[PDB]
Amino acid sequence: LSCSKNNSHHYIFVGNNSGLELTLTNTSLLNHKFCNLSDAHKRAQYDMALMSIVSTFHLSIPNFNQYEAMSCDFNGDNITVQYNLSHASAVDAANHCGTVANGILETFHKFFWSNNIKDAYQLPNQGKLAHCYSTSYQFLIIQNTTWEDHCTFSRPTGT
Ligand SMILES: *[C@@H]1O[C@H](CO)[C@@H](O)[C@H](O)[C@H]1NC(C)=O
Ligand SMILES: *[C@@H]1O[C@H](CO)[C@@H](O)[C@H](O)[C@H]1NC(C)=O
Ligand SMILES: *[C@@H]1O[C@H](CO)[C@@H](O)[C@H](O)[C@H]1NC(C)=O
Ligand SMILES: *[C@@H]1O[C@H](CO)[C@@H](O)[C@H](O)[C@H]1NC(C)=O
Ligand SMILES: *[C@@H]1O[C@H](CO)[C@@H](O)[C@H](O)[C@H]1NC(C)=O
Repeated sequence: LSCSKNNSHHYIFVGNNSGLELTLTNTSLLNHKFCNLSDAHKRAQYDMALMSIVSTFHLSIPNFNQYEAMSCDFNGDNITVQYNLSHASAVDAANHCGTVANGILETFHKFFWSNNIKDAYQLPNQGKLAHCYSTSYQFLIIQNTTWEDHCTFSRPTGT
């Protein structure tokens, strides 16, 4: 379940009956390291998902040429994105500051959706103060799912 006491979670409405469930968790959903966006249609569903999060959360992601370890999978049109977060220490957070995952951590922290996030490091970048968040959560999961089902993980791939 996304809505478990050992998790932290939030739902974003994006469509008419669609949205994104965001879950900080220690349960891995995707146990492969790849994210196959060879399909231009899948590339488009991936970009739209990340775009909805950035715009809904008014994120400004600093450009540190950094990257969050990540995999994805599709169940029909439903996307699953998993980040394997490198945010355990203040220095890990700093080295993973310019990522969408960090901006999501920033948002969970800002709105008290988790007690397990710290603003661990700040640094000037292009005239703005970037904040880099540490968390003990190992994974951040993004799934396209409905409000009615947002508390239950969807199956990452079909059968
Ligand atoms: C998740 O795992 C990390 C790393 O082992 C641990 O420090 C943390 O307490 C765990 N969080 C929960 C909610 O179990
Ligand atoms: C979190 O709690 C749920 C429900 O008790 C359990 O199924 C799950 O295994 C727990 N998470 C981890 C990482 O053990
Ligand atoms: C994330 O961690 C899981 C479990 O440790 C692993 O199976 C998976 O390959 C990892 N994914 C990435 C993108 O590193
Ligand atoms: C979520 O899935 C529905 C179909 O299940 C799809 O129409 C919609 O575009 C998806 N949302 C995205 C990709 O943001
Ligand atoms: C995808 O998600 C939609 C709602 O988000 C759901 O109705 C559907 O059963 C899911 N799976 C597939 C294969 O479309």
